[PDB]
Parts: sequence; C-alpha cells; structure tokens
Amino acid sequence: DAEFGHDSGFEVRHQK
Amino acid sequence: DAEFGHDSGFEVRHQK
Ligand SMILES: [Zn+2]
Repeated sequence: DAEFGHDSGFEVRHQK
Repeated sequence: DAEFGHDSGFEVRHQK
C-alpha cells in the first residue's frame, strides 16, 4: 500500500 | 498498490 498519500511523484512531487 | 515504485516523493521526487 501507498495511495493513501500517493498520487504520483516522479518529477512533479506528491500533489495531495 | 504503488509501493513497488513509492519510497516517498514529497520533497525529493521518487527514488524507487
Ligand atoms: Zn509516491
């Protein structure tokens, strides 16, 4: 699991 | 899941 904080994060950092 | 590539991403971007 991770999506409770993970949207994406690859160059753009986490947006939520 | 996203943990297979998620280590973080909040300030540093994704490292895994
Ligand atoms: Zn992430």
